Amino acid sequence: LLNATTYRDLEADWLGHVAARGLQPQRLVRRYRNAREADIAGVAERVFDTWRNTLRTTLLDFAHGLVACFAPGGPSGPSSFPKYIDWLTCLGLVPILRKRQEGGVTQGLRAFLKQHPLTRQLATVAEAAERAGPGFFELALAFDSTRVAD
Amino acid sequence: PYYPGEA
Amino acid sequence: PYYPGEA
Repeated sequence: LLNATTYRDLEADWLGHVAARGLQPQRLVRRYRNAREADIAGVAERVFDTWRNTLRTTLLDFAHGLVACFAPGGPSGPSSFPKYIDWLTCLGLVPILRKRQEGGVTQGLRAFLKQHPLTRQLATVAEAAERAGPGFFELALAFDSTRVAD
Repeated sequence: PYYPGEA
Repeated sequence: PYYPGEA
């Protein structure tokens, strides 16, 4: 998810935030009208810190939203991991069975992504999700297709 | 104004 | 601009 992002959209979003506040450098310096550069620099730094923290928490929330779809498939259902480990511990073999089809994980991914609002809210997240989506769908198909025999 | 994670 | 790892 993080790797998908790009600089231009992030800069555009930061500029949009500044414009929405109306707190542009020229207006702020014209407002204060003093040469105490350290104070204005600290004010700007704290503004950017607020924006950065909000972005961090937003992205964390979305990322946790994505992870929940895959996690339940690992421990149980097709491709269960403890079954693999006990297969290894008993014989060293691991019989597998395969069919290509779309199942629960792909449906969950499809439902989650098309509804989520952060895609509309942030262009950066929109592009990142659009780029990362296909890989998520391939990985979900990988989860759903394979089964470890009983 | 606007913020990146608000409704 | 441009960057090494961007698509």
